[PDB]
Amino acid sequence: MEATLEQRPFPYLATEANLLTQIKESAADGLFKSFQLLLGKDAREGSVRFEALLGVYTNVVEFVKFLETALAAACVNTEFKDLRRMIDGKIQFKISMPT
Amino acid sequence: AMSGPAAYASYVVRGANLVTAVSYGRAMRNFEQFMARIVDHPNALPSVE
Amino acid sequence: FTEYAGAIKTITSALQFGMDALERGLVDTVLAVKLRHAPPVFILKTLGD
Amino acid sequence: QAENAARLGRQVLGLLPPPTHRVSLTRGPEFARGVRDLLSKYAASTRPTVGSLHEALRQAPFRQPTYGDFLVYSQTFSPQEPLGTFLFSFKQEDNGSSMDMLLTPTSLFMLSGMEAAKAPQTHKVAGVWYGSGSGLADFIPNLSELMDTGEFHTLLTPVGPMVQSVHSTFVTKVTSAMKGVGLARDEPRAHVGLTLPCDMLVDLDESCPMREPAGLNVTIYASLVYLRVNQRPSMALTFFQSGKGFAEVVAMIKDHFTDVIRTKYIQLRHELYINRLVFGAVCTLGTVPFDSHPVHQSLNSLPVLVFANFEAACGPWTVFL
Repeated sequence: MEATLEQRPFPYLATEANLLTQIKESAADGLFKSFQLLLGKDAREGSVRFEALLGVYTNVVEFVKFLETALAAACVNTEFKDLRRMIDGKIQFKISMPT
Repeated sequence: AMSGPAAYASYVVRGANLVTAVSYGRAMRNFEQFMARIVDHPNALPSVE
Repeated sequence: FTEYAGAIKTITSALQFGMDALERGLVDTVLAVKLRHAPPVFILKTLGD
Repeated sequence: QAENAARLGRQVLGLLPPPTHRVSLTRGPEFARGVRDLLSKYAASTRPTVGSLHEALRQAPFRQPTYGDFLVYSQTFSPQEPLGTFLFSFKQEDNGSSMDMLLTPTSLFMLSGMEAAKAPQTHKVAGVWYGSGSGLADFIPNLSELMDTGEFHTLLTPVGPMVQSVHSTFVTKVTSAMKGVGLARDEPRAHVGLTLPCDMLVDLDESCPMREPAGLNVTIYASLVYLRVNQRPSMALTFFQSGKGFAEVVAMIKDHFTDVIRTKYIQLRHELYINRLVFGAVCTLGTVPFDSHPVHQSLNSLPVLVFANFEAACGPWTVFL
């Protein structure tokens, strides 16, 4: 990005030394780049104008625990530390049937 | 019956916005709030409340 | 500082994303266990009597 | 002023190759505590944080490429480039103390002299970086005879992508990259990828699907084809992007260049010169990781692809036909 000129009404500062000598020649043959002439009927501070940010609006993901869903009433939850160690689980039922 | 505001909300640019508004050509809604997060609490996560 | 502390916010929000995409894994697979063992009404109803 | 020198105490002692793992036996089993990067399964918690895993991120693999430093005439290397082009080191004879000749693929299109319709995009762009084709032909007077007997694919050594180029009026310095990911100079903490013009690249894997397996690897191949146009010998350089392995693509490149084989070899029913039988060569420009999207760009227009995470690994030239 090349830095450009702009006519925005800066709070300019004054220097003790002058500038004005040999400027009229230097507009015709370029001593320096980035210059723009201004005649006295239009040499002023321009009306300041802008655009704006009005907000940065961002979603927040509220996490939903499995234990605090009401789905978990259909399950029995046990914290089991080392589950990679287990091979197989097994539950045994014994049903007696009277006559 | 209902209840609400009677007047419009206010948004005028103060001196902190006006330096950016003249020079940089941009302004920003509630510059004092952006200062509370970028330079004052840079590791505050964006919460809801 | 605000590049550093703006980088520690990104990596947590990438990693809070890590855990909370796995808590959805519970609610997926538990519901996926139920549907494997869920026959419809018209099959099971007359077996109920 | 020594605070500036205290910075070099930090950065140089922080950036070193890791030293050799050597522990005396009288210390005991302390050496097992000195092995951290081989540990690859870090523990997690209910709410993990950076402070729980700042040790986990600290071990990183050891990656440092080997650069190339070339001193080039400012006429051959065009003074403006997109900083990621591919290169070639042409070599004939050490005549000077240190002068080197470098060829971008836009420049090698100008020494070729093929028709405009083979590459309809780069011909306008490569015609404005250079003259009519005699600005570069003055340095190699044998471009008629290097095409006949077919020695041109033996004189190119593929180098890789650019990194940095400081330009002066007569002499242009070129900093190239080999072995992998070149570090970007101007932007800190960035990585220079390899950029090809969209016109020169020819994709190989393209299906409706109407299934192919995935992998970690896809290898860019360079190609260079000897041909004849207007009864004058000229070359043609194309690129390939495929992960099919070397046993397939040699059969696949033959199907791409079917017409070029046929239109040449109509001539040799009349004259059969054994020097003319050599046709083309294929090098290996290094691997690309899988599923990286090549992103289209636009320059001046000129559309230019880009490959993030490119690594270079040069290979031989093998003569396919």
